[PDB]
Amino acid sequence: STGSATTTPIDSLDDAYITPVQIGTPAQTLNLDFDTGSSDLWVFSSETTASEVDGQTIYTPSKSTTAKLLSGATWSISYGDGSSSSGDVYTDTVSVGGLTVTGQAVESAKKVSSSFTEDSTIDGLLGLAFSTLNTVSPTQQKTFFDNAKASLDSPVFTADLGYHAPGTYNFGFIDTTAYTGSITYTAVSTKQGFWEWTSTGYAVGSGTFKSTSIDGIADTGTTLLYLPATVVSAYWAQVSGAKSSSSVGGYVFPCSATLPSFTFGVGSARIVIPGDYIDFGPISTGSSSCFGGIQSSAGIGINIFGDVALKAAFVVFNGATTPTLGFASK
Ligand SMILES: CS(=O)(=O)c1ccc(CNC(=O)NC[C@H]2CCOC2)cc1
Repeated sequence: STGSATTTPIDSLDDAYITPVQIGTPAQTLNLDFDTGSSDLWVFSSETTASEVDGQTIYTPSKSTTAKLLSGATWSISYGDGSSSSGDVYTDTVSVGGLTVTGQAVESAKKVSSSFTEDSTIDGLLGLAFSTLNTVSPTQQKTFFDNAKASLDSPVFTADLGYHAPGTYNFGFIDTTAYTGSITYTAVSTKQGFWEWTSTGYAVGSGTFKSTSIDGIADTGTTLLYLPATVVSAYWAQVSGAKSSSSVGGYVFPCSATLPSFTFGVGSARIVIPGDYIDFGPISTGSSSCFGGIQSSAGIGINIFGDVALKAAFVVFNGATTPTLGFASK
């Protein structure tokens, strides 16, 4: 089997991407944030505290003839941005782009943090990291990819995120029309539950490539590119008037600037992030200070190849017995 679904930026800055997901019988279609940095499929629901729902589409398990309460199971997750959600668990039929999993754990939110409530466009998350991070207790549950894997033509999914445009998530096949050149594969560590890999280095604009190992995660659920402070300083030093602002919470730059590109290494290959991809617009409406798309990881504890980086590539999440990541230009 295979699946193919379009992923659409939630706003004009590509702050996140939503992909329609069919849940239950008859189908209830929710727009979920596909997150290769977490392992829970959770949704706004008929159980979510009413005051915490503000425009999201909800899953109502009582209206699904295939929904089953997973008795005694609860979940609770806290994300790197400080947001959180928790609730109980159903199993139900979940389809993405034509690919169907029966008995998928659908984590029904009873509580969500303010950032979730405040974002009307995201109806929940679909985690695509390794199932070892799944928060369901007392019986840990499998991701949608882990449940689908054995049925897929090839045990892979691919992320093809658009810059200011829709893109695609494919399951079970590699669309050889979707990228240029060849796919470079690189080793993955699953020891922290993430798609964790080591970049071979970077370049700023037309600058010379610096060969240096940068361990980090491929995380579709994080907007920006978070890298060591040395690398980030080298980038923003090339932008007149750029500075790190403690009050704003990262590097800002004059909105009048033309940003340089950023290149990262994948083995001997190179992925180039155009400068425009690094512009996240005014810090506040009407400001001439713009927020940068490359930020320090120093306060995180891990480097994160988020959407800014991943949207410059066609990315293969290879779930073979030994997982690997693939990157191609496009
Ligand atoms: C409420 S929301 O904006 O829809 C949302 C979606 C997904 C995550 C998962 N990503 C994440 O935690 N990234 C961590 C990085 C960003 C900061 O700290 C480092 C968090 C929040």
